[PDB]
Amino acid sequence: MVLEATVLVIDNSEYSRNGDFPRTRFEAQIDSVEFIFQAKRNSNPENTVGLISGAGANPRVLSTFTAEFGKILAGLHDTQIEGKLHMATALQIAQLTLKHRQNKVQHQRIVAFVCSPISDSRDELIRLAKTLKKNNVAVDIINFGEIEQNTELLDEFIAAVNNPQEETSHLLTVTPGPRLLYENIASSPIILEEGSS
Amino acid sequence: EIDTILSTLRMEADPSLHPLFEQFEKFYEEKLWFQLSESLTKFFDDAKSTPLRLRLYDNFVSKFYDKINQLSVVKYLLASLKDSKDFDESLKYLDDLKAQFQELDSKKQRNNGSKDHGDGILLIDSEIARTYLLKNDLVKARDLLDDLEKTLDKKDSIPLRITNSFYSTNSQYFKFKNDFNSFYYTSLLYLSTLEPSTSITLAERQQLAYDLSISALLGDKIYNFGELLHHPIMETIVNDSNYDWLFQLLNALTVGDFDKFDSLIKVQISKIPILAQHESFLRQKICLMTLIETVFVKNIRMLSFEDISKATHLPKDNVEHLVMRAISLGLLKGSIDQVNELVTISWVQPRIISGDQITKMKDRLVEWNDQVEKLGKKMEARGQSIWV
Amino acid sequence: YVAIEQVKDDGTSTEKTFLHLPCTIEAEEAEEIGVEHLLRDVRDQAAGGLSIRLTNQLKSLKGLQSK
Repeated sequence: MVLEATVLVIDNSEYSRNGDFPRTRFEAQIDSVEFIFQAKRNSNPENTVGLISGAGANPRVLSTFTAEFGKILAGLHDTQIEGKLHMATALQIAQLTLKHRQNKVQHQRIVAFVCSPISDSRDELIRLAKTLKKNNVAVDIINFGEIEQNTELLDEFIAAVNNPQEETSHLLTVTPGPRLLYENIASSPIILEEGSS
Repeated sequence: EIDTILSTLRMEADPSLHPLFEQFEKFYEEKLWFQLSESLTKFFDDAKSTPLRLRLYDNFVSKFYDKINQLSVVKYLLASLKDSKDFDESLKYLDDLKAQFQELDSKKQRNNGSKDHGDGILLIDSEIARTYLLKNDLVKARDLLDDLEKTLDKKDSIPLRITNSFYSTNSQYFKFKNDFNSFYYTSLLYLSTLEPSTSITLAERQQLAYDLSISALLGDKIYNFGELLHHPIMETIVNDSNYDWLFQLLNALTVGDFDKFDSLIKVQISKIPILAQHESFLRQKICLMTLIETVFVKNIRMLSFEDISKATHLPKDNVEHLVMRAISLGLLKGSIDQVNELVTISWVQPRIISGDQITKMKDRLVEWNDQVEKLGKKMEARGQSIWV
Repeated sequence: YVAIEQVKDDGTSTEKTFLHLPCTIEAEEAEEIGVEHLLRDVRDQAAGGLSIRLTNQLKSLKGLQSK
């Protein structure tokens, strides 16, 4: 997609191994990550992608901004599944990752895969949501881990973010039952999403 | 097939234990491998008491292992052979599991990309060692522990549960050989680092607490009472029947009163056959304790024998000999003069930390601090002009 | 400080901590000749003459007292 930098947050909580998507969900997500990266590159070469973790206590930068599927996949090929989501910590860090950029005209977008319910106070994430939006960071949730075993509390947060921004936040709902994770994401807006720009 | 096994388990189970069984069938089906592990975990912790475990574990361990964390697989097997009073059975199931992990890692390592499987290795070997100790094949056990120790040091860090299981096996071997000092020392390490698993119950504290207390009572050098209290084992429970008499021995030592100590021990000599035969040790221990303490609190580092005679409640003939032994052990060091009937110490073991003693420390360093102050100001004035 | 991993034995879990290692300065020969040449000061303590170590005696006391 034109002039856009999107950090993918991969979250490999302990609900990543759940075999709901064949063979396992973890391996389903590699296919998903390869899917998004090639599509956005071919469409626009100025699209760039970095890879960070949502898992572990403190996030890890595996990759910087790149138009290289090799660079992303090398870091992805070895990763832990016993880390755990800490969404609140992750949100503030993603912004910091985003300051360095191929060029500044590129937008600020996070796409985050979600494999587990929130692990943080609900009230805090609302406050963080509104800090992101001043600087025009919009956050698109591919949701499927929250609605496994908890109620959907994400809707509140997506509403809070949504303001005139470089891109808007989106709630795209993907059923956790078998359907193959990459396949839902190909049918969902990922490049049919839009902003207020 | 598996469903038939689940139905048998439910029929024998209590209505209250029905929902745990029903959760295994649905979650497996739903391919929620997170809940598949959670439901199971609850079951093994407490329903290990019941024979329910035999049919559910072995089948699930031999079938659907791959899905859940490996750690969770070996945790259930541990629970099953706890209550098992058969050693043929125990040895069989271990050798079998070990073979299964070996296969498993060929796929799993690449699939996740990262996922340890060395956790299960060590625990298996720790269990096998122990099996041999109870079978009283002590020699096999010895060399397996040694090997684990070497392996372990190559790793920088392991889980709490891994070092707690190493320690547990080692502590068992030591009380078997009746190496009392080494049993107790390794038992301390066990308590600190303890598994977050809640297999350890109040009854399991009590079992461990009788041995720990016995080892230290018969000692003449074990003075880790302050650490003992603070450790979970005695922290939560003191108000059982085992901890009525046994804890009073313990208190009696600490206050250094021999009159009380004498009273309790006579009754305990009929009741306890360990204390019946180790009478000599119990009295020696209390003597050395009051003596090492009395010199410590005093800033004076020599005290006559005759005052020590009062302090330990033993005649002066016996005190002179005891003090010769104090040097040998190296609990005290000094010199012995019988041209004034004095003991002049030059070295005293650090005593246990107590609010009272700290208070003495605070004074001492305040006092010294005033000398320093007085001197530096006087020293400034003299030769004011030359400090180039 | 060096990160070490050891059981803090008190009824507390494995603790990770930063244990003090004394450190000293050292200079490569190649740097050092140039360090000395840059410097030319009379020093708070050089272990020089009587008056210089004498200053250090006043300093050393006040050192201990704070300490």
